[PDB]
Amino acid sequence: STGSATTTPIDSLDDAYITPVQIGTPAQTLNLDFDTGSSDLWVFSSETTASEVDGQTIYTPSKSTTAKLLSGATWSISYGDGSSSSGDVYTDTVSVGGLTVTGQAVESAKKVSSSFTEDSTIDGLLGLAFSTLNTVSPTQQKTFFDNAKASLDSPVFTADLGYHAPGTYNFGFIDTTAYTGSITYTAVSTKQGFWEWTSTGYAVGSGTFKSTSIDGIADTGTTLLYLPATVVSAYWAQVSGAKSSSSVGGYVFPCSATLPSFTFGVGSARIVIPGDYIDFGPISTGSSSCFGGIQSSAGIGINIFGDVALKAAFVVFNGATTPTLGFASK
Repeated sequence: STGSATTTPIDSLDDAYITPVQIGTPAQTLNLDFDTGSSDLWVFSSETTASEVDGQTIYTPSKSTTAKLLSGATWSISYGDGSSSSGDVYTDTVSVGGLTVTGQAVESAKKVSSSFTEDSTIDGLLGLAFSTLNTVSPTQQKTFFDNAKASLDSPVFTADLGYHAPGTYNFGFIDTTAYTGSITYTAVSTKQGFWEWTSTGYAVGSGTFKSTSIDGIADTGTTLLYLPATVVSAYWAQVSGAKSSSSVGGYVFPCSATLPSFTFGVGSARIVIPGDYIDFGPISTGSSSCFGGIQSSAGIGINIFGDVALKAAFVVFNGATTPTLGFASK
């Protein structure tokens, strides 16, 4: 089997991407944030505290003939941005882009934090990291990918995120029309439950490439590119008037600037992030200070190749017995 679904930016900045997902029988279509940095499929639901729902589409298990309570199971998750959610668990039929999994754990939110409530466009998350990170207790549950894997034509999914445009998540096949050149594969460590890999270095603009190992994660659920402070300082030093602002919470730059590209290494290959991808616009409406898309990881504990980086590539998440990541230009 295969599946193919379009993923759409939630706003003009590409702050996140939503992908329609069919849950239950008859189908209830929710727009979920596919997150390669977490491992829970959770949704706004008929159980979510009413004051914490503001425009989201909800899953109502009582209207699904295939929903079953997963008796005794709870979940609770906290993300890198300080957001959180928790609740109970149903199993149900879940389809993505024509690929169906029966018996998928659908984590129904009873509570969500303010950032989820305030984002009316995101009806929940679909985690695509390793199932060792799934938070369901007392019986950990599998991701949609892990449940689909044995049925897929190839044990892979691909992320093809757009810049200010829709893109695609594919499951079970590699669309050889979706990228240019060849795919460079690189080793993955699953030790922390992430798609964790080591970039071979970077360049700023037209500058020379610096060969240096940067361990980090491929995380579709993170907007920006978070890298070591040395790398980030080297980038922003090439933008007149850029500075790190403790009041704003990262590097800002004059909105009048033209940003340089940023290159990262994948083995001997190179992915170029155009400068425009690194512009996240005014810090507040009408400001002439703009927020940067490359930020320091120093206060995180891990480097994150978030959407800023991933949207410059066609990315293969290879879930074979020995997992690997692949990157191609496009």
